[PDB]
Amino acid sequence: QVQFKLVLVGDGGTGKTTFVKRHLTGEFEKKYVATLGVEVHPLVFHTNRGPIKFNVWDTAGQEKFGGLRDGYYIQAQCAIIMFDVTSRVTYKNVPNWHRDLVRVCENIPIVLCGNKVDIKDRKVKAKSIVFHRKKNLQYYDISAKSNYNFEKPFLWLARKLIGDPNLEFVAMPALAPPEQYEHDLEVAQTTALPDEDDDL
Amino acid sequence: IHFEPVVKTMEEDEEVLYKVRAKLFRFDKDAKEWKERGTGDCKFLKNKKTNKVRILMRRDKTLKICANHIIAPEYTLKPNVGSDRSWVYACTADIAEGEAEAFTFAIRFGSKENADKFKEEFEKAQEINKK
Amino acid sequence: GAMEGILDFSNDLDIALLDQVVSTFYQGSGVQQKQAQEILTKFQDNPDAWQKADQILQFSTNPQSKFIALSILDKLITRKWKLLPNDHRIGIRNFVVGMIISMCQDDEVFKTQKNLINKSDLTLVQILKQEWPQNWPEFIPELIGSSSSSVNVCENNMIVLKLLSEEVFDFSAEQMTQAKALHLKNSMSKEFEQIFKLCFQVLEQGSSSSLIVATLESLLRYLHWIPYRYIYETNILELLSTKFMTSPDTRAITLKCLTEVSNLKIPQDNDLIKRQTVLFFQNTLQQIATSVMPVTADLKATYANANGNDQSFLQDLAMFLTTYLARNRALLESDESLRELLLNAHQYLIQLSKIEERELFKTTLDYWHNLVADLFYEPLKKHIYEEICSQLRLVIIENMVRPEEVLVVENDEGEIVREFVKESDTIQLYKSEREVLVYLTHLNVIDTEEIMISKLARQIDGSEWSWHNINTLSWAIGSISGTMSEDTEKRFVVTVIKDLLDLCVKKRGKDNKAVVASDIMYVVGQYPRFLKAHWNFLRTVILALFEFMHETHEGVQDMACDTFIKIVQKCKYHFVIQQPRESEPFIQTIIRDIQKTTADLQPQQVHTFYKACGIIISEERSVAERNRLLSDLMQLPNMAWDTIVEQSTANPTLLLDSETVKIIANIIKTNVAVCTSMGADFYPQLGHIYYNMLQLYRAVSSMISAQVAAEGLIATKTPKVRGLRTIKKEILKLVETYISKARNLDDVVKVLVEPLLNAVLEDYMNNVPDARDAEVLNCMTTVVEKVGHMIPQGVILILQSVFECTLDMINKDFTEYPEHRVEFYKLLKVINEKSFAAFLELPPAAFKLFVDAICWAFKHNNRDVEVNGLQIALDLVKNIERMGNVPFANEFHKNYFFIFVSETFFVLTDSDHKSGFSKQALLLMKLISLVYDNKISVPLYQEAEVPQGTSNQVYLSQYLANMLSNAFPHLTSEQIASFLSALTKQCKDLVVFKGTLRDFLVQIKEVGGDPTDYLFA
Ligand SMILES: *[C@H](CC(=O)O)C[C@@H](O)/C=C/C(C)=C\[C@H](C)C/C(C)=C/C=C/[C@@H](O)[C@H]1C[C@@H](O)[C@H](C)[C@H](/C=C/C)O1
Ligand SMILES: Nc1nc2c(ncn2[C@@H]2O[C@H](COP(=O)(O)OP(=O)(O)NP(=O)(O)O)[C@@H](O)[C@H]2O)c(=O)[nH]1
Ligand SMILES: [Cl-]
Ligand SMILES: [Cl-]
Ligand SMILES: [Cl-]
Ligand SMILES: [Mg+2]
Repeated sequence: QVQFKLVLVGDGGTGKTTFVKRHLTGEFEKKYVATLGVEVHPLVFHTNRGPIKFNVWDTAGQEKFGGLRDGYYIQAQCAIIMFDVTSRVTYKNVPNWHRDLVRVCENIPIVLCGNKVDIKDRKVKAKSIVFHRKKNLQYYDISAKSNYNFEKPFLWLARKLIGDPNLEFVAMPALAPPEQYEHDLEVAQTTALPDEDDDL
Repeated sequence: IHFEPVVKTMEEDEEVLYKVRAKLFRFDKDAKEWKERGTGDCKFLKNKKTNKVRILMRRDKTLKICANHIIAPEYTLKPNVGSDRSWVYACTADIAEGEAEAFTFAIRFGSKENADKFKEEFEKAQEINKK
Repeated sequence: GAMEGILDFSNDLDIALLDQVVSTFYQGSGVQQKQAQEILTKFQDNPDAWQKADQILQFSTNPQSKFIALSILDKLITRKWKLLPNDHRIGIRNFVVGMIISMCQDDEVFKTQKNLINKSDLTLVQILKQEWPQNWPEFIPELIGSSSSSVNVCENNMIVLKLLSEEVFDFSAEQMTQAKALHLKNSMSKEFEQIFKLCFQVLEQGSSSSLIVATLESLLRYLHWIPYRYIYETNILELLSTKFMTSPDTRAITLKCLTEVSNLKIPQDNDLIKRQTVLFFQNTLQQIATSVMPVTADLKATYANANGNDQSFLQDLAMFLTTYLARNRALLESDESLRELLLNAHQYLIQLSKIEERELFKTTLDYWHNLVADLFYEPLKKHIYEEICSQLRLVIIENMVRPEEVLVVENDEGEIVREFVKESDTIQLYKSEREVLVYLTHLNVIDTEEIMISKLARQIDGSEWSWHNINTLSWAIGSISGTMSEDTEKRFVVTVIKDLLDLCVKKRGKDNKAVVASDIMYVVGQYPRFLKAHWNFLRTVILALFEFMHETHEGVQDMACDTFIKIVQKCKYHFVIQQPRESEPFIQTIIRDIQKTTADLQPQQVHTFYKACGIIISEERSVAERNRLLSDLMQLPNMAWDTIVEQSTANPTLLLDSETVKIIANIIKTNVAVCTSMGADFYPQLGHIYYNMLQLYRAVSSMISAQVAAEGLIATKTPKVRGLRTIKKEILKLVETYISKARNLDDVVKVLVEPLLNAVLEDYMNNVPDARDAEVLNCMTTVVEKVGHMIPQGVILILQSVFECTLDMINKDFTEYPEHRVEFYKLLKVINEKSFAAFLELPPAAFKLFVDAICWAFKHNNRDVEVNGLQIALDLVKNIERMGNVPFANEFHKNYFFIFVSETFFVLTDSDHKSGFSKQALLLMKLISLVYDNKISVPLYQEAEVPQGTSNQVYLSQYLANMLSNAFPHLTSEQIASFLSALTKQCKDLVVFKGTLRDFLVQIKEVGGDPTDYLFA
């Protein structure tokens, strides 16, 4: 199996864990439960060059929960640095995360991501985001909530790591599927679905 | 004078009976809450060799399968208390993640019309699967 | 488990077990990896764990173990270093220095353990920050000497020096006190001459790529601060721009150095320094042309191939070329012999600008904007770049990103669909492209027209036809509106529209029609000047838009509505007057056919249409005529309204059914839409529905309550109750919308307000939390904002009804009821601003809750809440101060001064409220300045708690010293006393005051901070 270590860093509350969970299970987690040290999750994508597996090291952004800190970056093959476009302090700290990261990982592909662009009152203006240029980082506006550009960081990293600019995500093949409960369904019926005012 | 010139989704054997954009949820029993499983095109696929009709749903952009199961004759589309544009129903064998697993699904649509049209088709597919 | 053994410090450390745990974490998976991670974190966080570091370093066979060992020391060094006895400091220094030496001597390790050596070097740098130069004056000379004796060591010395420069000049601002930063910068400055001498020697000696690359990496850092003379008075520019450009290993880093050189502070009057600035550019451009690629090379293709490091190189080339030319291109503009170079540099940029890579394009586009803006004003310059600009016009036109207005897109099936969402991230790009293109058009309007008209010709005949090609072109044509003369525009727009109309006849099928429709709509909406001048054309466009309101293609339909309102916002005058040879103003014709015109639209599109009509109607300034048009416009909703206000007045239950509730909601939404555009002019329509509307608010409210009582809280999730709440929300929005724009405040107060308060307040107060609409709070904020000064008793009533019950909803945690939370503090803010008396009327108990509520806002991370919390606190203090020496102001300070001071300190120093720093500091400065200026008339202390006559100043300092002493027991009394002295003396200078706070925030993170740092100035 072709698998790569991806470390994910950024200030507390920027949306790192929520972004990964979205990719893992499809869900949107509304609550903020701070990561303690690191959470490691395998994440596979199917591509026209076969399956690529990212071993995602989702690290803690809060200083008091930082754990091993840069110790997590050892042997990382790629990275995502996350900030929150509604919080300027989180962009201010991007150079600090980048610094600690490239001191351990000297030559790896890194994507800078500005999360939470779904929120109306955006604070870190598009025009302001230039840190990536001199450091050769790919940049994307993303939202884990609306799924805006959510796949782009992994598509870019996979292109860089497999060394094929024409790599695309492709539809995984669909195996033919096979052929008390009443209590369980009634609780499901009577629990309201979230976000009933969304388009879908 | 001849000049020599320069030198699987697993759905090819299936008819698309119905397609609609949907958001799919699964019920976490432990925590009593619905969690999203995917947004994309929910398709009704009739196999040309068995005449069996399944739901196949794939997430936008990643194309990962979030639903894959036979539209069993026994299933029953039920309303959710919060919505006039969704159905909830229990599925005992979905293979999206891998191994056969039981879920309580909820599926929501752009409009009530789309929900109603879905149920009409769901029940049609059920009659096909009966034959 | 077996792995937990390392956590038992009562026994000797099993290094083998440590290595097992570490490799289980780094190389394992699942539960074993998760367990190991916690073990290691606990091990690392153990405050005696550092005593194991030497043991781990000596005896461990695992690089990651030694890495973690160094992290433990790092944490000790940066936080508790001065707590250690002096021999432990010497000891730790010695085995760090010894380990580095040792790992450099052994070639095998130096090659294969780069992570560990770099980590060891950073750790050394941490020791330097504490110890150097004061207790280590010979570090640099001994570093320099040691370099000569070994190529591995010399190379690693460069890494250490790079890191030191970084820590001292690039990352010190947040991490050190002002005084310590100055000390270390001065210390590096004084010994730099020798550092450079070694650096230059190594670069000149030119042996070993990896040593050279490391040396250049250190240079990149030095260039952030070193004096220009080190760059301009040595041979170093020649070496960078020739020698080091030729080898690919050193090319990356040299280009980045040369980019930094292009930013050095440099005299503007020295002819020779200018020649040197010209020569290094000339050299660099020559090496690129001969060793890398010629100016004709297809950089788009190269970048897309992504071989080796080509993308990063092209990125760095763009950065170098744009940085240098932005600063220096004037140096090349007047000398005939420098012209080829100027233009070659720009031709490389033209080629770079063709690369398909959004972020790179933005970097280049930033440069073009800088160029063309300069060519727009600077005399005699534009001719120089005429050929460059002509190529730029083509690049920009061919790469126009979709404007926000264009609502159709292509899907994966090759079908033109309505978009799923807004392309939020290409909005800024479009603006930037437009700006440059507008400039280029002004620079040569003939060239631009010719390029566009002929490109358009090649769409018609089919030679270059495609969706991509007609879109980018059409977007570009729309984007240059305003650049041409009215007469040229006339002919231009005519030609373009003729061609696009021809294109519509030719290309059939729903996909082609959607594409061409979208493009014509974008163009016509972009040229209102033309529309104003050509009524028959305008009319025909509007009728054509109305036809699209019946299209089954939903994207086209929605754009028709947006284009309609976009046109109307600019051309409304021509709809309101009777045009020559027309029997009536076109607004009359629109209103009449409104049922037919809007019959296939979704409701929100119907509301937009109505909103547009409101814009037109407000052009009529004769009040009689305006009100008649308003009445005519609202005929359908008023008739639907009238029949419901009878039916539901007969059967209060008939609101049970979805269909009626939807109808009602859409009626009020239509009113909101029209009120939004008509503002103050909407009043008579508000008057037609107002009392029945407020009665409806009451009826719907009863239904919501009835349902919650009968079904439970879950009822609020149901479509039925959500539909009823939508009605209440829209009613509140309409009243908010009107009052916010109202010009007759007397009618608002005498007619609108008393019935509004009656209808909404008690209903909010007496519903359960889950049934309360945060929109009530929002409506009330606008009421207080606009007429609060006129309704003092009404403000009191608002507070009584919402204050305590909302506070109790939001004061259990930071997350529940987010909208109420936000609207609540907005309402308190405006009440504190406009009707402060309302707070004076609160009983002491409720006033205490108010203070509690403000401080609670301080502690939010949510910026909406946090910021208002700080503002309220500041406004409150100002309100009290304004009262002067009266008993309420006196009791206020006695009761709450120190609560505000301590609460403000808490959020300043807890490290979880960093976004609020500026306003926190301002608040603290105000509070301290109150005492420093004797603006508090009574003693702040209890009688006999301190000697009688003791000034408040003396007591404040005593209170604060005690507070900090207990809150931060690791600080010395001298640190606290010095901090307070500075802070209190600096309470008239926000900039200096903030500096002193920031210095404090650095010192609380470590032990043994120097108290003299607070004398920095
Ligand atoms: C498809 C057309 C088809 O052939 O089916 C596109 C059509 O559905 C959309 C048309 C739109 C959105 C706007 C048009 C520009 C409206 C029209 C047709 C205006 C026509 C105006 C003519 O009077 C026009 C013809 C030209 O000679 C120029 C533009 C003159 C203008 C003189 C000032 O008048
Ligand atoms: N509106 C919006 N909220 C988001 C988005 N992504 C995450 N959030 C929210 O932000 C909060 C924090 O998310 P989380 O993933 O825990 O952030 P984190 O960077 O992992 N925090 P830590 O570094 O402490 O582990 C959650 O309430 C989550 O729902 C987004 O795209 N939009
Ligand atoms: Cl290591
Ligand atoms: Cl006008
Ligand atoms: Cl002391
Ligand atoms: Mg997290």
